[PDB]
Amino acid sequence: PIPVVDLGRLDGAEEATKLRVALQNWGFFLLTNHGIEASLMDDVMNLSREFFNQVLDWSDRLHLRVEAFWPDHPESFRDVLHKYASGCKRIRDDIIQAMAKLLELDEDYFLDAPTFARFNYYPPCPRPDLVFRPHSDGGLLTILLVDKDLQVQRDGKWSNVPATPHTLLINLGDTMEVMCNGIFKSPVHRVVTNAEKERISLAMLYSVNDEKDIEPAAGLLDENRPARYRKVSVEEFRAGIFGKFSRGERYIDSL
Amino acid sequence: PIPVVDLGRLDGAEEATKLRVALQNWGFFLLTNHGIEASLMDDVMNLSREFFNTQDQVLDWSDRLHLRVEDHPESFRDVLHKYASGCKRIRDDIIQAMAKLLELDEDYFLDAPTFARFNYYPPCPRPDLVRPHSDGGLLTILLVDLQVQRDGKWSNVPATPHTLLINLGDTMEVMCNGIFKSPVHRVVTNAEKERISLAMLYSVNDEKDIEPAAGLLDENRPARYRKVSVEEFRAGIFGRGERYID
Amino acid sequence: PIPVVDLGRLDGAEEATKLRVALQNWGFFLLTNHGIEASLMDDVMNLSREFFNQQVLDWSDRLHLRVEAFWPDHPESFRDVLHKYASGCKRIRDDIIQAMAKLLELDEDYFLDAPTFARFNYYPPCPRPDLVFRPHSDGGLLTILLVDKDLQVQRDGKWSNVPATPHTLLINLGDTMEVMCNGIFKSPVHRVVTNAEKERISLAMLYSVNDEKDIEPAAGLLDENRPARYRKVSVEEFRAGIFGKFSRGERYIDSL
Amino acid sequence: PIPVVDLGRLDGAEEATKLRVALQNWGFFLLTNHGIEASLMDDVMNLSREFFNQPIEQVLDWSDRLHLRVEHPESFRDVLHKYASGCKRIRDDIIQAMAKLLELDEDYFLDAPTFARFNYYPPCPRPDLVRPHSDGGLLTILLVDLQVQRDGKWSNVPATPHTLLINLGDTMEVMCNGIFKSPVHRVVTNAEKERISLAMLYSVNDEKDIEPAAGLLDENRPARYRKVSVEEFRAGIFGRGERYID
Repeated sequence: PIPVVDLGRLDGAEEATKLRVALQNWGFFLLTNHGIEASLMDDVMNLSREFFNQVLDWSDRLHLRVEAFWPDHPESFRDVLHKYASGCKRIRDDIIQAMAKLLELDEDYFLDAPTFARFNYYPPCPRPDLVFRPHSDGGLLTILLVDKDLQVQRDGKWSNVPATPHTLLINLGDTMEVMCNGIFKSPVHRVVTNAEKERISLAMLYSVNDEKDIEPAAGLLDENRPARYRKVSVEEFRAGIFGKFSRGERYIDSL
Repeated sequence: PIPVVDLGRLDGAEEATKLRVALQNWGFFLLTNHGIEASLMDDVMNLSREFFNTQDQVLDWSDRLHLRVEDHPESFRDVLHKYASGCKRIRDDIIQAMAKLLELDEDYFLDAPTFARFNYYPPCPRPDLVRPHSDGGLLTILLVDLQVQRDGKWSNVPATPHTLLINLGDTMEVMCNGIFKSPVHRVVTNAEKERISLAMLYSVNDEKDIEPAAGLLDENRPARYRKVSVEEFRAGIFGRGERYID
Repeated sequence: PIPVVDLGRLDGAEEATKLRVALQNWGFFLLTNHGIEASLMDDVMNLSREFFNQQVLDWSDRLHLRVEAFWPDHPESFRDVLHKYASGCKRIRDDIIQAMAKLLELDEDYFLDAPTFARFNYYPPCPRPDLVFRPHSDGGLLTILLVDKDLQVQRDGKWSNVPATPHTLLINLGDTMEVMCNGIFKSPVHRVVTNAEKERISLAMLYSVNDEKDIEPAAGLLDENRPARYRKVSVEEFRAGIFGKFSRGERYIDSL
Repeated sequence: PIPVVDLGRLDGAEEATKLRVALQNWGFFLLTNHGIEASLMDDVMNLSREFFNQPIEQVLDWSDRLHLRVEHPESFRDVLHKYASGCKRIRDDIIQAMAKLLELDEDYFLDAPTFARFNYYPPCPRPDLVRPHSDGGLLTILLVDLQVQRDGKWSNVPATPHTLLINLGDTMEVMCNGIFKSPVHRVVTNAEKERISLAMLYSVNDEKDIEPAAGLLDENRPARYRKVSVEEFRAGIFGRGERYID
């Protein structure tokens, strides 16, 4: 039973509650019928596997920041990349726009910040070994692409998310859960792949600026809807996500 | 305050207790005077950042390739493989040197692929710097042209030229029963400062059950750690958020 | 900083939000100007130290007992004085639950039950080099408390002391009430630490709840943008839960 | 699966090792053939439950507690002192007996008054039952007319008369290097069944600073626990709610 949203028919009524039911329960959904055209998606997927072409190979990672004329049909990798990103930005602003109205805050509430792109290419390569470490995107949102077929933690159990072609996974980042007042949830995920199978993924990451500090949202607290999160500065927030105190499954074992 | 060890003078008596003092307090040390020579290490580092030399308005902050292995050449599958099997030796000289501090026969271990992690970190600006964990799987040897989590502070590890720092993985800690313990680490770097890195990670194949080592648990040297199958140990190692503090 | 509510003047704009600011920050307040008469409070306290009096020295003794025709209109001697206070405390309680249900815009009648019981702890004087009883969070449904010595809460990891002042009643919310509320109001965590060589009599009314309509966050308080912070568990798996878990214990902190 | 130990045979290797088998795996045992005699135990149980002569002649009953420090009889200040000082003896025979399984001289001491908890849970009405924690002292010896958390399950401890149940406290565990463990326990009753209990608790005074035991930690048997002062140890012990399952 997996949440799907249609980018059209949002501003809808039902597809707009579908967003809500999706963001509260799972913190993620997969968005179909957006604006990006399948012609562009496959080329980003494929120009990517191309850009990366005993001793065998397990993965390739590049992550890099975005932020003449330009072809209505791009074809250079440095150019096809740009149409999709600025295709994703529009998809994004449609999203936070719908949210701000699910939460009954002005739509304009949400505002700019830098953008990042992470490419993970997981080639085939025959073998019987699995390796990678779950994490939760500590940012605003993340818009994710996959061709060559991904899992989230809910109720301690892990469950798989079927990535289906020409559709886009979109999940919420931690700081955005703070800001939503926990009304919407930032999920936990991990990637597990089998060695000898292809898995190209390209994920857009939207962080946020040195601005008015990560605290829960303005007109969303009153006398009877208290704040679930403390007010921390954009910077104590950043150091936080890279500072760990005590944990580890190895100590889970200690006795 | 950083232990430096010598691969020579090892066994010895002085460099042989440096390990204990290093591996018990903070899980790792920096090895000088290995078998590996600067021509080779420089050539792996320079043949490495090369695997990817041209894109602008998309600026770059990353670069990883992950690959399995198993005098001086200059094809890649070879500058690597001369380095790869040079590290294999350094691995086994401590695993020998270390079963030896444990008051057991040296050969107890000797048990399954090896992995290689490549990184390189170059951009153009200053940071929009936006993760800590512990290398959880039996010994890893690290090269660069990192910080450790002791007691609550994150004390950082100065890496010195052409030396190979080596830290223990969780699988090791469980087995020798915590006498030496696997540290926790993080990487924080500046945008506009390069750091090419090369790590060799040694895990183990589906053999043995991961349990602390038979010959060091007396009647009153009990086991502090349980036995898990190299199956659920795996599922443990891949299965809190700073948001939760609030 | 110390919250106090005036029981009269409650059901009035300001003293009614004084309750809210109190229940949100720390699980408790100090209620003054209740209906109970100072004559009766002192006799409970004193008829109580009495009931327990009737190298080897004494450090504490506790009594536990459940609540529920001619009866003394006014004075008594013990076991009748107890009843006037208890059924003086039930009224104080129902006045309080009533205001809470209106602070959160839910019908007042919602809270309606179903038993009640009382814990008596008497802490005599002694010699002095030792401290034993501790921490716990009142698991249940609000508690009404009496004291005449001088009690600690664990808000913000640090521990602060609560000044217990005479002819005043300390009152805190129970665990099942934070669940029942939507976490809007909080059930505090507390401890008692006393010095050997000091008197400390305390009597706490505890109001629990019956096996009835299941512990869930409160009905008309969830809408489309007020999700529920707590799961619905049976009145029974709730009871077993509070007496059975794993945790770390300060001895494990030391494990290193 | 309850280890039962004998005060007699508390050497001879046979009852001397069930003790060890009890204290490592579970943390407690039940002693038969002590020095304490049923004429006495019975009198402490009857002089105590009686400490409540006749109060009431609309308020039903839940329980009675007595908490007080200790150091021919048949006065209450005397059946206790004969009982109290019979327990001191059982304490030191065990403190001796487990100082030798630890391979050191017996003389731990560094001992630290004595405290006595009396709990009587008389009957009343049945309906409902709306403590889990660990005795964080040193040792506690229990008499009755509860449950232990072995792993995830809560398994019951059958107390049979007139034997004396005896468990380890946290500071004992810290002092060994955890070789013997401090268990966790709970009490569950139906209301309407008598349960008189008498427990003697052994703490230690503001002295020699709680750290694991000198002559048990060597080059390949490190200390698993840090040193805390009898002061900071105290504040820890009286300083996650099931509601948080949430």
